[PDB]
Amino acid sequence: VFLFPPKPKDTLMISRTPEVTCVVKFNWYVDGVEVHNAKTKPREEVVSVLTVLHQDWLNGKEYKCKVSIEKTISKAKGQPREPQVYVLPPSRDELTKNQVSLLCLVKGFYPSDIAVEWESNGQPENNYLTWPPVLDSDGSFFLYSKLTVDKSRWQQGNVFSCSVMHEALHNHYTQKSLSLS
Amino acid sequence: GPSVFLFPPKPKDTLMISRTPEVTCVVVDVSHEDPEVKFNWYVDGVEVHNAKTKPREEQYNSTYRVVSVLTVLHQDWLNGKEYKCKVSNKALPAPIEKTISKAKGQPREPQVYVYPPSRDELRFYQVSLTCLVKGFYPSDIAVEWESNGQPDIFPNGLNYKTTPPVLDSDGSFALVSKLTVPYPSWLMGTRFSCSVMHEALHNHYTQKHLEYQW
Amino acid sequence: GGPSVFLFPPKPKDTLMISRTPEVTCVVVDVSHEDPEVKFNWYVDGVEVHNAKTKPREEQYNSTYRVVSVLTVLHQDWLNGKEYKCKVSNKALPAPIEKTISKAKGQPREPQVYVYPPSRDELRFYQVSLTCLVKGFYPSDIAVEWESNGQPDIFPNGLNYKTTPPVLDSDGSFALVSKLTVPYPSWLMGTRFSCSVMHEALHNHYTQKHLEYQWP
Amino acid sequence: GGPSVFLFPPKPKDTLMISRTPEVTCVVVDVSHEDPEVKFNWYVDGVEVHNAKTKPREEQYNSTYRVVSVLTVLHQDWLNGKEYKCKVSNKALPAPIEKTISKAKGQPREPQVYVLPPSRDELTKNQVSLLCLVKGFYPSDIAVEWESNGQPENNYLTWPPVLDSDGSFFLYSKLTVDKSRWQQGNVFSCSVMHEALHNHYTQKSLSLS
Amino acid sequence: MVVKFMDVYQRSYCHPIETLVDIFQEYPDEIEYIFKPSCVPLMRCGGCCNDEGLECVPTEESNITMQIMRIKPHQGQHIGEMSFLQHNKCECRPK
Amino acid sequence: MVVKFMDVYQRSYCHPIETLVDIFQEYPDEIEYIFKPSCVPLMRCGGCCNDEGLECVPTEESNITMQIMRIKPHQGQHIGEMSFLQHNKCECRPK
Ligand SMILES: *[C@@H]1O[C@H](CO[C@@H]2O[C@@H](C)[C@@H](O)[C@@H](O)[C@@H]2O)[C@@H](O[C@@H]2O[C@H](CO)[C@@H](O[C@@H]3O[C@H](CO[C@H]4O[C@H](CO)[C@@H](O)[C@H](O)[C@@H]4O[C@@H]4O[C@H](CO)[C@@H](O)[C@H](O)[C@H]4NC(C)=O)[C@@H](O)[C@H](O[C@H]4O[C@H](CO)[C@@H](O)[C@H](O)[C@@H]4O[C@@H]4O[C@H](CO)[C@@H](O)[C@H](O)[C@H]4NC(C)=O)[C@@H]3O)[C@H](O)[C@H]2NC(C)=O)[C@H](O)[C@H]1NC(C)=O
Ligand SMILES: *[C@@H]1O[C@H](CO[C@@H]2O[C@@H](C)[C@@H](O)[C@@H](O)[C@@H]2O)[C@@H](O[C@@H]2O[C@H](CO)[C@@H](O[C@@H]3O[C@H](CO[C@H]4O[C@H](CO)[C@@H](O)[C@H](O)[C@@H]4O[C@@H]4O[C@H](CO)[C@@H](O)[C@H](O)[C@H]4NC(C)=O)[C@@H](O)[C@H](O[C@H]4O[C@H](CO)[C@@H](O)[C@H](O)[C@@H]4O[C@@H]4O[C@H](CO)[C@@H](O)[C@H](O)[C@H]4NC(C)=O)[C@@H]3O)[C@H](O)[C@H]2NC(C)=O)[C@H](O)[C@H]1NC(C)=O
Ligand SMILES: *[C@@H]1O[C@H](CO)[C@@H](O[C@@H]2O[C@H](CO)[C@@H](O[C@@H]3O[C@H](CO[C@H]4O[C@H](CO)[C@@H](O)[C@H](O)[C@@H]4O[C@@H]4O[C@H](CO)[C@@H](O)[C@H](O)[C@H]4NC(C)=O)[C@@H](O)[C@H](O[C@H]4O[C@H](CO)[C@@H](O)[C@H](O)[C@@H]4O)[C@@H]3O)[C@H](O)[C@H]2NC(C)=O)[C@H](O)[C@H]1NC(C)=O
Ligand SMILES: C[As](C)(=O)[O-]
Ligand SMILES: C[As](C)(=O)[O-]
Repeated sequence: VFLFPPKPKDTLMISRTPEVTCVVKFNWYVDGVEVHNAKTKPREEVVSVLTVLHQDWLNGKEYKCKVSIEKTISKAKGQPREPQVYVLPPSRDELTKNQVSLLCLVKGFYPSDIAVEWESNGQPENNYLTWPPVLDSDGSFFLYSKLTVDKSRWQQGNVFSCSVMHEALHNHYTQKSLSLS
Repeated sequence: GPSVFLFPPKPKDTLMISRTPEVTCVVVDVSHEDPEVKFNWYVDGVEVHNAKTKPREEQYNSTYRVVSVLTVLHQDWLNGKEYKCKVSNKALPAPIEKTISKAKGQPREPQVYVYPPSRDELRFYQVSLTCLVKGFYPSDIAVEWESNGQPDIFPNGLNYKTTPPVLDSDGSFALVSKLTVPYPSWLMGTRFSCSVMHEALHNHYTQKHLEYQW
Repeated sequence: GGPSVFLFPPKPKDTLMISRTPEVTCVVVDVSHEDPEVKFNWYVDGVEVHNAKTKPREEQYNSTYRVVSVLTVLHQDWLNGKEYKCKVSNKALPAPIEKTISKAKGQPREPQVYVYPPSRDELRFYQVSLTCLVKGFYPSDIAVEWESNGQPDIFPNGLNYKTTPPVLDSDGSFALVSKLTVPYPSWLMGTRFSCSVMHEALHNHYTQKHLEYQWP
Repeated sequence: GGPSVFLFPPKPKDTLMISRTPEVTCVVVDVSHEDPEVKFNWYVDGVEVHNAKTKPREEQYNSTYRVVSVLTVLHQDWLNGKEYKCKVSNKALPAPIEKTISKAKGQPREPQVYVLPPSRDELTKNQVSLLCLVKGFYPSDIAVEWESNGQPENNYLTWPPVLDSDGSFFLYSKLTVDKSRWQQGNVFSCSVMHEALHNHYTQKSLSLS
Repeated sequence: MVVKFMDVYQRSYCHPIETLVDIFQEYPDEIEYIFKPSCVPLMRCGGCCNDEGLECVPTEESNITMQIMRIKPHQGQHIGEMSFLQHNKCECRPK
Repeated sequence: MVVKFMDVYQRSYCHPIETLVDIFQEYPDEIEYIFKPSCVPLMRCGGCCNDEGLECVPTEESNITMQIMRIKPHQGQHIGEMSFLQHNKCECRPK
C-alpha cells in the first residue's frame, strides 16, 4: 500500500479539501481515534480518500490507514523556515531563440511541502516545469520552476508572476513579478 | 527474500576516455543462514567472466550487502549494448535478473544558460548563481562548477547543488544547478563557470561563464 | 680547579613561625661527573649532628652536578646565635671545604611599619602602586608579605608585590620598601590591602598595617 | 690563580650631565710584592685609546697592591653603546686579562616619579619619612637627589633598582625630615636623572597642604 | 602585507561588534551622578551591507547587567547593578 | 549573570579596540568615489580613564593596507589598495 499525503495547496487554502490517499475494507485512525468519514473510489480494473481538516494536518497529526497492513503518514517535523522567492529574467544567449525560460528560485524553506504556479495578466500560465525540492547544504530545501514563453510575449512587455504557497509564509502566499527591462 | 539493484556507469566515466565506466550490481537483505551469493554477468546475451566481486558487508540491520562490479568499454555503453546481472541464493527460489542499458532515442545537445543573483537576494551574505541545462537526451549528464578563485579563494571546493534531470515538455531533459558563493567573491570580479559533460556535445564538454556586470 | 661551597641561612619566616621548619642549606657546585660523590658533615657549635637530609644531585647545563644537603634546625637555636658548619668532602678536593653561618649578633630592634597609598599622579595608568615602609629593625632577617580581603575572584593569581633588599640606614638599623601593584578599580572598590611583617623583635613575631581607599 | 680585574662603569650622573665627566675604572687587585708592575691597554670598540690615567699604587692590608686605571669617556659614546675594554698585563699572569663593559642594551624607558607624603601613623614621631617612587625605567642607570628651599638635603637613603614584573626597574628614595619642618609647610623636592628623561632631568615636589 | 578583499569585506559586514557605549547615552537623565567606568562594552550591530538600500539592524536583543560604581559628588558612592541593551543578532534589511 | 565590577572596568579601560571607520572620513578628498565596503575595521583607541581630566589617546601608530572596491560613477571600478592609520598603543593623558 502507498499512503500519499494531501496536496500542499489543498492544506493551505481553506476553500480546498485536503485528503490523504490510501492507494492500494478500509479503516482510518487519527492519532488512534478511528474515523469513518472516508470514501472508496470505483475499483479500477482501489483508493480510499480520507478528508482531513487543515489545521490538524498542519499541526502534525498522524494518519494511519489500516486496510483488511498498517501504514501511517504525517507532516515532517522540524523548525519551519520561510521560503525566499527570486525570479530570474531570460539569459542573453537564450534570447537568440523563439522561446525563453523564466526561472523562479525558491530556497531556504522547511518542510518541503510547497506549491508553485505561474500566471500573467490575471490568467494562469500552464507551460512550466517545477523540479522537486532539493536538500540544501544548510538543512533547508530549495527548488526551481521554469516557465517557457514565446519570446514575442516577453519582448512585448507582459508581466509574468511566480506564485508560491508555503505554511511559513504570511498568508501562506507570496508573489514575485518579472517583465522586460 | 533479498533484493537486487543494478546501477549504470557514471556519466562522467563513459564520456572521458581517461576514466573507467563500470556497471554495479548490489544485493541487499542477505540473511546470515544463507549468505552465499552467485553472480552471472551477461552482455548482449553473451556471458562475461570479468566482474570483480567485493566482499560481503555486515549492515546495521543485521543483513549482508554483496556487490559485484563489471568494467565496460566507453564505446560499448554509448552504443546501447545491454547488460544483465543474475543473482542466485537459497533464500530466493528463482534467481533474480536485472538489466540495464543506455536509453535509446535521438541524442540531443544540451543548451546551457547562466544567471546572476536576483537583486532581492543581496540582503544575505551568501548569494546564488544559477545554471540551467535543458534540451538534452539521453538523461546521462554531468554538471560541475569551476572558478578562477579555485584554490586561492575557494580552497575547500565550491558549494553547489543540482536537481536530478526531469523530462521536459519537448521530450528532452532539463535540470538546474545552484552555486552558492559569498557576495564579495561575486562582486570582486571572480569568474564562475558551469561545466557540462554530455555525449551530444563537442568533445563531450562545454562551458558557460558568469562574471559581475556593470 | 675544584668544586665550590655555598652555605645559606634559613628563611626568616621559617625561624619565626613554630609551624614552619627552618633549615640551613649547603650547596656544592662544580662537581665533576668523574667524581660525583659528596660527603656532608654538619656541626652545631662544634658538635657533629646526623639529622642531615640528602638531596639527589642535579645536572647543570655546564656538564656539572649541583649537590645539596639540608640540615633542619630548632627555632631557638638559630635565634640564640648558634653556629652551623658544613664540611664538604669530595674526591677532587685535597682537603675538605668548611663553611659556617650564624645569625648576625646585635641587640634586636623593632621594625616600624608605615603604609602609603598611591600618588594622585599615578592615576594615568591602569595599575597603581601601594607602598609599605619598614624601617628601624635589626637584624636584617625579616619577612614582608601583602594580603587582601579580596576574594579569589579579585586576585585569582595572587598579589604582585616586590621588595627592596634591606640596607643599612643612617642610625645603624635596616630599612626596606615593598611595592604592591594592583589595578585601580580594585583600589577604588574598597579592597583592604595589608602589609604583614614578621621579625623577631616584634611581639608575637608579627605585625600588620592596613590600607584602603579614602573618600572625602 | 693570580691578580683579578674588575671593570666598573661610569656614574649615572656623570654620563647624563654635560658639565660632569664620565669615566670607566679598571681595578686590579691581588697584586704581589714580587711582580708589582701593571700595564694597561684601553680600547673603544677595538680601537686603542691613550688618555687613561693610572692612580698611585695602593698597598692593602693583606700584603697585596691595588692598581687602578681611569679612562675618561665621551657622554654620547657611552650612551650609544660603545664597548670599553681594559687589558691588564702582569708578569704573574700566563696571559693578559681582558674585561669589557658597556651600557645595557634595550629600549630605554622613561621613569615616572611619584612623591608620597608621610603616613598619619608616623606623625606621632620626631621625624617623618618622605618617599620618592621611581618606576618603569630602563636601563637601571639612574641618579636621585633631594632638595628643599633650594638647599640640597643630606639625610636621605636611596635603595638600588629592583627588577619589576614587566622587565623595567623601580626604586625608592627615603628622605628623613624633622616633623616640625614638614608641618611648617616647607617644600621638598625629589630630583631624578635618567637617560630617557627630557634633558635627562625631572623633579617632583610636595608639601603639607 | 595587504589585507585581502575577502577578509576586509567579511569583517566589515553587518554583525554584532563589541562597542564602547557612554553610560549617559543609555541613561541620559541620570544627570547628578558620576559613573566609573563611564563607558561599558556592549555587543551592538555595526558594519556595511551589500546594497545602499539596505541597513544593518538588530533582529534579536537581550539585556546584560553590569556592576557600575555610582558617585554622588558631595555625599558618597556605591557599586550598583545597571542593565544595558545588547544586540544578539544583526541582519541587513530594506530601509 | 552579573559582570563583576572588576571585569567591566578592565574591558572598558583605554585600549586599542576594533572599530568600524567610514572611509570618506579618512579620505574626505576622495569624495568623488564610492567604496565597497564603505566601512573598514581598524584598531583605534577607545575606552575610559581613571579620571575625567584624562583622555585615551594613541601613543604609537601604524599603517595598514587593505584592498577596497573603488567605484567612480559611470567611469569605472576596480579593487585598489588603500592605506589606513591604526593605533597600536593607547594611554590616558591629561586634556
Ligand atoms: C655551572 O652552572 C652552575 C649553575 O648554572 C648557573 O646558575 C645561575 C645562577 C646562573 O649563573 C645561570 O647563568 C647558570 O645556569 C653554577 O653555579 C653557580 O655558581 C656560582 C659561583 O660561581 C654561585 O654564585 C653564588 O651565588 C650565591 C647566591 O646563591 C643564591 O642565589 C642564586 C641567584 O640566582 C641562586 O641561583 C642560588 O640557588 C641561591 O639561591 C638560594 O638558595 C638557597 C638554598 O636553596 C635558598 O634558601 C635561598 O632562598 C635562595 N635564594 C635565592 C635568591 O635564590 C651568592 O650569595 C654568592 O655570592 C658570594 O660569594 C661569591 C664568591 O665567593 C662572591 O663573589 C659574592 O660577592 C658573595 O661573596 C661573599 O662570600 C662569603 C663567603 O664566600 C659570604 O659569607 C658573604 O655573605 C658573601 N657576600 C658578601 C657581600 O661578602 C655566589 O655569587 C651560584 O649561586 C651558583 N648557582 C646555583 C644555581 O647554584 C656554576 O658556577 C657553573 N660552573 C662553572 C664552572 O661555570
Ligand atoms: C686583599 O684586599 C683587597 C682589598 O682590601 C679589602 O677591602 C675591603 C673589601 C675589606 O675587606 C678590607 O678589609 C680589605 O683590605 C681585596 O680586593 C677585593 O677583591 C674582591 C674579589 O676578591 C673584590 O670583589 C668585587 O667587588 C665588586 C664591587 O667593588 C666595588 O664595591 C666594593 C664594596 O661593595 C668596594 O670595596 C670596591 O672598591 C668597589 O667600589 C667601587 O669602585 C668603583 C671605582 O673604584 C666606583 O666607580 C664604584 O662606585 C664603587 N662602588 C662602591 C659600592 O663603592 C663586585 O661588584 C664584584 O662582584 C663581581 O665579582 C664577583 C667575583 O668575581 C662575583 O661573585 C660577583 O657575582 C660579581 O661578578 C659577577 O659575575 C662576573 C664575574 O665573573 C661579572 O662580570 C658580572 O658582572 C657579575 N654579575 C652580576 C649580576 O653583577 C666583586 O665581588 C673587591 O672589590 C676588592 N676590593 C677592592 C677595594 O678593590 C682582595 O680580594 C684581598 N685579597 C684576598 C686574597 O682576599
Ligand atoms: C538494511 O540497510 C541497508 C542499507 O541501509 C538497506 O539497503 C537499501 O535498501 C533499499 C530498499 O530496501 C534500497 O532502495 C533502493 O535504492 C536505489 C538507489 O540506491 C542508491 O541510492 C541509495 C540512497 O541514495 C544509496 O544508499 C545506494 O548505495 C545507491 O547509491 C548509488 O550506488 C551506485 C552504485 O555504485 C552509484 O553508482 C551511485 O552513484 C549511487 N548514488 C547515490 C545517490 O548514492 C533506488 O534506485 C531504488 O529504487 C526502486 O524504486 C524505483 C522506483 O519505483 C525503481 O525504478 C527501481 O527499480 C527500484 O525498484 C530503491 O529505492 C537502497 O538502495 C539500499 N541501500 C544500499 C546502500 O544498498 C536494506 O534495505 C536494509 N534492509 C532491511 C531494512 O531489511
Ligand atoms: C621591555 As624593556 C627591555 O624596554 O624595559
Ligand atoms: C543609591 As543607594 C546605594 O542609596 O540605594
